[PDB]
This record gives sequence, structure tokens and C-alpha cells, in this order.
Amino acid sequence: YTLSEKDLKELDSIRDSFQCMNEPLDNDQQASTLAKKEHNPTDILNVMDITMRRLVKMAKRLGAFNEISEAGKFSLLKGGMIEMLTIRGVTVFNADKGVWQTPVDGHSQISFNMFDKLRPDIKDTQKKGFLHFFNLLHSDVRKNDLAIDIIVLMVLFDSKREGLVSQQDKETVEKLHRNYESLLHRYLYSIHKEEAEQRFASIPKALVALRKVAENAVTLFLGAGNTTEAASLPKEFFATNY
Amino acid sequence: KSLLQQLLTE
Ligand SMILES: C[C@H](CCC[C@@H](C)[C@H]1CC[C@H]2[C@@H]3CCC4=CC(=O)CC[C@]4(C)[C@H]3CC[C@]12C)C(=O)O
Repeated sequence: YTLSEKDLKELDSIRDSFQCMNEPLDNDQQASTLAKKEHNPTDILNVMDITMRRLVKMAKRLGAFNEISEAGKFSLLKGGMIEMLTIRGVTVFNADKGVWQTPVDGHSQISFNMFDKLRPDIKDTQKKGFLHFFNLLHSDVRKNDLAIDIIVLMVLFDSKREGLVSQQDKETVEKLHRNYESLLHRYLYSIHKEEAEQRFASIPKALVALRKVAENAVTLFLGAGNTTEAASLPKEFFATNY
Repeated sequence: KSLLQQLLTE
């Protein structure tokens, strides 16, 4: 049926940690990049800077994340960052218009065809992989903020990432992963008990695809040309020749 | 030595 008082408290905590993702931009440079009618590779990297830095505030304002060692925090963010962007990408994507629409700034759009400027031999595989992952997440879950937030935390708290060597980090990360996943299970039954089992059973599949798309996205900026004027953060997750 | 690390530490 309905959620317990305890889960609702945990959903408040989750809602607060993600409340920064959709806050208004404060800088005008960032707003101006998002306003452009055409985004080149450098522009896409600056846009990602916005999301990545917000993704980092989210994780820091997360109690569970503060139970991990400092080196384990770096490791989880370094390894899950692209996947979490790709998830956010899915939830603000308009399959009809073929563009991304940031909640933080209406009237602002990013053409899907921005891929046609990325690494030439891989860009087509990525477009398809993005749209495949998108289509593996049903409408009702994709449109549900808390549902994606919980899954965002499930991908974050991945115990098998490079860098997680501390047994304590591994154990606690596995435990969080398991708890978050049980939360989503109960949550999906509270908002639509009709197809909850089917929906929940589908997300693991969709997550295997996410991992695949996000993995071979790291070199998308190779052969895209000069990106030396782009934000530096994003260039720590994406390979560049500049 | 790493923006990501610096954001984390700060
Ligand atoms: C400031 C942002 C703007 C929203 C757009 C953002 C969701 C888009 C812009 C560039 C997109 C990626 C491009 C490279 C890319 C290539 C892939 O193969 C997988 C998916 C990603 C990481 C894209 C995810 C969605 C992003 C970050 C926000 O409001 O969150």
C-alpha cells in the first residue's frame, strides 16, 4: 500500500539532496551557453560542467555518502559520473522534438544532433545507445523524479568500481546499494502497484545498457576539434587531445 | 591535483 513514515523521511532526505539539480543558474555565462541556438563540442562541455558540479553537490549533501572514505568518494564519483549524467539526460529528453530541455532554464534546448560533431566513428553507436537506454526506461518511471533519483543513487553506490579497495567501503557501498534498491521496490509499489513488479524487474536490464553506453562515451570528444576553451571538470571524465 | 578531488575536499 502506502509508504511508511520511515520511508517518507528517507524520501524527504533524497528530495533535499537532489533539490540543487533543478535550481536556477546563478552565472550568466552558463545561462548564455544554454541559450545558444547551436552548441558546438566546447559548448556541450560547458553545459556538462553545470550538471557535473551539481551532481557533486548532491553527493556531498548525502548522509550515506559521508559513511565512505575520502578515497572511496573520489572513486565512486570518478566512476559513476558519466552514468549519472546519462540518466539525467534521459529525464530531460524530448524524444518528439529530439532535443534536451533543462528544467532549470525553459526556452532552452540542446539538439540531439550535437552528436554529429563528436568522435566520427563512434558517434552513431552512441546516439543509438542513448536512445536505447531511454527507451528501456518506461514513461512512468522516467517522469517520476524520486524514482530516478533513487536509481541515480543505485548507480552511484556501485561496489565494483575501480578505486574501491577498502573492504569497509565495499561493504558499506553494497549495503547502501541493497537498501536503495529495496526502497525503489517499495516505492514503485506505492505509486503504481499495477505494474510494479514488472517495472522494477526491468530497471536492472536498463542499467546494464546504461553502463554500456556510458562506458564507450569517454572518447566522444576525440576528433571533435579544439576544446581548450571548455570547462576543465568535464575534461577529467572525457578524453581530449587538447 | 584534480578538480574532482578539490571539489570533494572543499
Ligand atoms: C545544465 C543541464 C542541461 C541539460 C542537458 C544535459 C542533460 C545533456 C547535455 C549534454 C548531454 C550528454 C552528451 C554526451 C553523452 C554521450 C553519451 O553517449 C551518453 C550521454 C551523454 C553523457 C549526454 C547526457 C546528457 C547531457 C549531459 C541541466 O539542466 O541538467
